[PDB]
Amino acid sequence: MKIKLVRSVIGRPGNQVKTVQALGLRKIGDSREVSDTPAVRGMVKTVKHLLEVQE
Amino acid sequence: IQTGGKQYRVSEGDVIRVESLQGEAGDKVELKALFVGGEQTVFGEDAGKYTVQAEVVEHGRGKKIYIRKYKSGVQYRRRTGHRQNFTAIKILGI
Amino acid sequence: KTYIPKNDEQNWVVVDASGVPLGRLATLIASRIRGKHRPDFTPNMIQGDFVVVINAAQVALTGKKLDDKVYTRYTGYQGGLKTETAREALSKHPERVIEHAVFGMLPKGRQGRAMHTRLKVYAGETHPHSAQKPQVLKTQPL
Amino acid sequence: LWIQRINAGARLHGMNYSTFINGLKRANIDLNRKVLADIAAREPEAFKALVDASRNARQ
RNA sequence: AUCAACGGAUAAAAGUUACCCCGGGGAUAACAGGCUGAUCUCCCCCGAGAGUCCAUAUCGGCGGGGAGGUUUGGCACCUCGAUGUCGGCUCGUCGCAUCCUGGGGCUGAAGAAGGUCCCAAGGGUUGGGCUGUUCGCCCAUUAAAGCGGCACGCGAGCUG
RNA sequence: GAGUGACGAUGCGCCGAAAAUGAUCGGGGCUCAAGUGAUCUACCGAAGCUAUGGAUUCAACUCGCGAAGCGAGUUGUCUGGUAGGGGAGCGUUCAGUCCGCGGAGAAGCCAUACCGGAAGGAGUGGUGGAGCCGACUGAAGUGCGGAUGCCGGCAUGAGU
RNA sequence: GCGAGAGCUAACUUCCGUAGCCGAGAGGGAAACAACCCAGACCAUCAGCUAAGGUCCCUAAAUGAUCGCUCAGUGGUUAA
RNA sequence: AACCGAACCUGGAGAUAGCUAGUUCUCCCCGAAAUGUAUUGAGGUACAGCCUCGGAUGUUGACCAUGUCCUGUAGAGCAC
RNA sequence: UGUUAUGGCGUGCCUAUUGAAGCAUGAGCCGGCGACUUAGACCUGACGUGCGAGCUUAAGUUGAAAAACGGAGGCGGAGC
Ligand SMILES: [Mg+2]
Ligand SMILES: [Mg+2]
Ligand SMILES: [Mg+2]
Ligand SMILES: [Mg+2]
Ligand SMILES: [Mg+2]
Ligand SMILES: [Mg+2]
Ligand SMILES: [Mg+2]
Repeated sequence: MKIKLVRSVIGRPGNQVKTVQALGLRKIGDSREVSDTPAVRGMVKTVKHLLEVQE
Repeated sequence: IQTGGKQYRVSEGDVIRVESLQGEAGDKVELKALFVGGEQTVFGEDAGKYTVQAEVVEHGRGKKIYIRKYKSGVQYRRRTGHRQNFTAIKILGI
Repeated sequence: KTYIPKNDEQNWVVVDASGVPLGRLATLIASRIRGKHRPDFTPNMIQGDFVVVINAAQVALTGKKLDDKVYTRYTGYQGGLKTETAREALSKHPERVIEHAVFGMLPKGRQGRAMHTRLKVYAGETHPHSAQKPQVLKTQPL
Repeated sequence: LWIQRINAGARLHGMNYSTFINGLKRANIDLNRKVLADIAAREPEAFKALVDASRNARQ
């Protein structure tokens, strides 16, 4: 699953900032290839709105 | 420009970002994005058919600027020096 | 490195207000006066054309001429020094109706103020040829 | 200042900045962007060529 | 051990200051401004009923909806290394929710005299007796003797 | 001789809609939409992301060196900041040691476009007229814009 | 902002809970404007893409395209 | 003896001052708190919470998923 | 390098604060003066050196363009 940070963590709740950290994203634009497992899929759903998700 | 120029120029000695190839000669080739060197008005990739040659002239340091930063009533004052590293290149090219 | 200045070029232009809605005519003038297609294109100085206006009297106005469109000149210390004309009431000085729309759309600085000197308004048609001894290239609105 | 000198010339040939730059984007080949205003200011003949090229890649 | 002021200062303890003093506080009150608008001022909806009869010429029970910011407040935001405070006088200017004049509609408007509402801020809006008075009551007039804002307008302008 | 009427729903608009220095949606001006519902691209736009160069923090991976430990060296990574904590240094006086300098011109003063990542430090000229840089180590009465700060000189108010 | 009490389902009010920002946060936007929207500034560039916001003229960029609505300047003061 | 709710001068004396002011070169790294309990306490202070530096441990921390237990709010209901 | 015109941008400094261009505080200007120190055979921690299961001396004595002597005493060494 291709993930990219499109929105800033500033002004977003602690947990959502903590999730974006767990996904390995540090800057807006940071894109990475991601695992298709309940835990990794769950993190991505938890910051769904801050990310541009491919497939 | 954003390092690695272009355009029809008449063989001038312009200054750009550092080029690694030390001393004189070194020789550099540039893609070219537009030209009028022969009245032919050609642009983009069709300009890539052509390539400008330029010789490295001098490696240098820019004029001394001072980084001054200040925030009121928060006792914040910062003075730090700066000099921008460059490369002078004499254009020759096709 | 970007391109520098040339001034020895003052271009005169004739614009007709007839039936043109004020604001829409104003925009055109205000733009040619500052720099639209711009000669050297630089903002540091006055590059704009000179705009002569004809038939100032016949300028168009929508829902309100007699209504709402109110000029509001408010005089020296306000010992009730609050004077106000209607737009129909500018059957007095119509050459001002264009002027106040144009200056209104121009910068307000030292240079800006020197810009109104380039706007020459006249209420007639074939007769306003006063400030028309130099060139006078005619430009229609749209 | 550059953007200003651009749709000043783009409009001179019946175009505009929004439109002219979109064409030069569509004709990928054009990556000019920087010093596209010098062409507009100093070389009109050459600037037309770019307006013509943009009009094509768009329509 | 009502060490109950309950983590309990000494075994052992009240007042007063306009004769007051120092260190501070706009961390906190009085004035004024600010936010609010309960209270206050005004306007509007409805129509019980009053009006010989007829709700609406006038008046409007019980109830309802707003406006204003002139009252008493609420709150405590700049000002406590100082923003002088009532009333008079002097000098003005502004709002109109108009006291007089000006124009109108309705009238339970014959006329004359009016009532009420609409438009209207151009000018005008008296002199005294009582009280520090603002106010208010009174005398004598008047076209009328308006209501409110301007730090409850105005003390580097005067009074006190 | 042709459709005509009553309830309701809902979009946008109308009345209701009076405040004190001069008015206004920021203005100009806009319905010949520059208002407003729905849709669609395109461009502008930040210190955000990117390009190119360069420095720092930590970390692992090389090698200098009798060993840590610290140099350099790539690659990744970091670097908004008040109280505060930690690190590396600049500058002044005095001292000890070394190296020197000076009447063919010391310090101090004055000017300056040069250097260093900063505190800072040189070159040159001018003035001065007899003392004095640089380095290593030691020690402090060691760095000022504030304190209604202290001393002194000189301004403003004013040719009042 | 949300969840409550006090208050008049007043206050730029007070007092808890909770999330964010300011405090200690520069930069764009909101005319101006600690806080709201966007976004967290290592330094240099007369390069490029975007966000929130924008694209008549002041003022960067469509006086864009289609079907509609509103003629009151409504837009650019609230109610029965 | 030109300021008397207790004169003046010198000393104790650098009284005390939970208060006001002031606190001076540079760059680099991290970076708070205005909360809890107690207090003749309430603009003071103790301990904790939160910062930083050195050391030890060295994945125990963070987010997300699955499993499992706990709860009487929102809604709702009328059996008390 | 000095100066100048026009254009863009642009709310002195310090202090005190939730919040300062603030019509809150301070300051006429310049020069100089001017605020975290010193003591203690005191306690506790870092770093460094010397010896090391041991480590040190105090007063003093003797020399001194200079240091030697002096184990009285002090600390580790066993706790409850
Ligand atoms: Mg008050
Ligand atoms: Mg008073
Ligand atoms: Mg006065
Ligand atoms: Mg001073
Ligand atoms: Mg209501
Ligand atoms: Mg004292
Ligand atoms: Mg004070």
